[PDB]
Amino acid sequence: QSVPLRNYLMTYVMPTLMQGLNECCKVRPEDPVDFLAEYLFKNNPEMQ
Amino acid sequence: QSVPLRNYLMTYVMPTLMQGLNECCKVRPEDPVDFLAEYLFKNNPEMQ
Amino acid sequence: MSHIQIPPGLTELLQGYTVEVGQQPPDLVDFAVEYFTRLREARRQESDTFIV
Amino acid sequence: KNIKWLTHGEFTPEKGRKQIEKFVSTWEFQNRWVYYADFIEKKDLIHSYHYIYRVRWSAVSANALFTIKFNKSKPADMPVDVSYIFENSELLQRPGEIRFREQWLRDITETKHILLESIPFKVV
Amino acid sequence: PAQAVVTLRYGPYSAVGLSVEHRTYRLQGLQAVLAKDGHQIILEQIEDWNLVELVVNEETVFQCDIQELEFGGDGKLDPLCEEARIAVLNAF
Amino acid sequence: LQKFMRSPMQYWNQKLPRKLPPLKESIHLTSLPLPGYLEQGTATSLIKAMNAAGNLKPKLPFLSVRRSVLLYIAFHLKAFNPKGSEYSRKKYKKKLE
Amino acid sequence: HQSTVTSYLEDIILNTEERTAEEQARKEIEKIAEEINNIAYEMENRRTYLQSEEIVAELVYSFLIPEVQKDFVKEKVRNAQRKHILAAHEIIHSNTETMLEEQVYKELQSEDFELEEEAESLDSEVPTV
Amino acid sequence: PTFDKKPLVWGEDLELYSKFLDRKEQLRLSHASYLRHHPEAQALVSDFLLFLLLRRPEDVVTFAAEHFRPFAA
Repeated sequence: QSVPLRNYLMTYVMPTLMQGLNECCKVRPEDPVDFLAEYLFKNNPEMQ
Repeated sequence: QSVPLRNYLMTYVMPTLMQGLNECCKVRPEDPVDFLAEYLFKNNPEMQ
Repeated sequence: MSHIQIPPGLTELLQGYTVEVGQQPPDLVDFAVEYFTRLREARRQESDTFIV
Repeated sequence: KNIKWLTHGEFTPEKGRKQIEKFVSTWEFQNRWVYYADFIEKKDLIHSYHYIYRVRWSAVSANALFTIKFNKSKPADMPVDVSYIFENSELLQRPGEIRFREQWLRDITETKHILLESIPFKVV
Repeated sequence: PAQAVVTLRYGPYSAVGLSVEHRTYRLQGLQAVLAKDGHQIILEQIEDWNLVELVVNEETVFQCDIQELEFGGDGKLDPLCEEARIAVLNAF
Repeated sequence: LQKFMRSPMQYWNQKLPRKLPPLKESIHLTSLPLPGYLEQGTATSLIKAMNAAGNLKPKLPFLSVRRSVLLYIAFHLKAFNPKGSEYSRKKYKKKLE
Repeated sequence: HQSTVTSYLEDIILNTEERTAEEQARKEIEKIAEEINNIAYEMENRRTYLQSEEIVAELVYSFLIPEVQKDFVKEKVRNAQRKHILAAHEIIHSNTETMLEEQVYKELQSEDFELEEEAESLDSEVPTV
Repeated sequence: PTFDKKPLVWGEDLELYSKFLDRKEQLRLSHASYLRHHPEAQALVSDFLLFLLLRRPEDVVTFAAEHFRPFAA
């Protein structure tokens, strides 16, 4: 039963999570708020 | 002796009893009574 | 896009509304206006103190 | 005030327009802002229709939307079911309610101006 | 009309001693009644508990708590099922 | 059959009603669903637990109350098991004594 | 603006009504429990063996079936939790880069739930962080 | 020898705490469904909140009361 929900997790992660992870790896800031603002700034163009 | 019977049973026995019952049901044994009695003999030596 | 930020205060007003909604009022439109009238004294003061 | 409404078959779309316009004419207090109404599509529903009109004002502009239901499965003599919306508002107001505030028209147009001041010029 | 096309909406409920879930059996009686009257009915699992609603034209008028109904059979002796039949007839 | 042969006129003509046809299917705990076999086993189990705890209000030295009571109850369950191997049941009974 | 407000308002409503129901239930149950304790103490004087036998037989019998149903429900609740735990595990792979990891984990906890709910949830991260 | 009628918190009795949780969820979903029948309750608040955040007056209570009192019968 974990396998179906694993597949669901993957099916979200591919369109969704992986972009957020890729940006999080891009920014690598020393200040978390920098990552908050970067995340928002990338997210909105993607959600658009 | 302080504890009236309902509460005495509830607190002391029932959680452990409920858990063992759940596991016996997951067994679906030929005899619940034998399995549960043995299960308790094994657990309670550790389980308080 | 012009973004937004979350101050407090509004949250407490919504909380009061939901709590009186917890009564499950009928009469909703006026019941809500009356609820804000009740706020006008009582819940506004309470909220002002509640924040800490 | 409000006007009073035809029946499902006594209604015609043009009668609907006239009735809605007259309802808006019963609005009064800021009615130095004058209304005119626009015609909007029929929506076709399994045993029902909706049919639609917009209203617009000029004196920035105010606007209103009116909704009318039609009963494919119940008598032509069924009184029409009518509801109306302001472009800002979620509120499915109904003609029998306590009347709107024209003040909301002032409020809406002011808010439009305020967003005009707000504009993020992310302009093409 | 006769042989209406219909949807039924049904809310999850706790049987005696038992979890709150979507369940059908009294509803299966209602379904049988409606089908025998002639109709096509589709079933919808509403989140709101225990509740029964009846829909045509998208228009909806019914309310019941599933446990109020008779269980299984043609339900002929259950007054509420006849009330549903009446309401359906009136919907026409 | 002997009585029938002796006096068949008493019996041979019949019009039974439709009722009580039911042929038995012997139901099994494995065959049952979870609440049914649970109910069957638990009814005896709880009867035994109820008597054992309520009457004794048990404790044994050095043990926790919980330990004493649970262990005693499990033994009591074994000792009264409707189908426990009976010499073993009496062995547990002796331990319980 | 409307979409943002809707999300904010609905969420806050859900949370507050949840708390309100919780408090109402807490009050009611606490009362009922006090009544139960009173009855129990009185009957500890009053009781006769036959009475106790019936009373607790009722209690155990009526409880155990709900206990089984509640357990199986929590089995499926735990299955949902395991979904969230594996979502955390998936992000934990990306966490192995480790650089933001410490503060990120807090947001991740919410993100597991919100991604499990819907594909649009990432908007919800922006305010929730 | 010492004697007490120990007061029990519901958390102490699994049966009571379960009943509490079940009742809690039942109420929670009841209230949700009640608002779901009366979306207008949410809709009014939502509209007020929207125009408030458009304007962002710091006295939320003034602006909302200014919307509500015109509704007042």
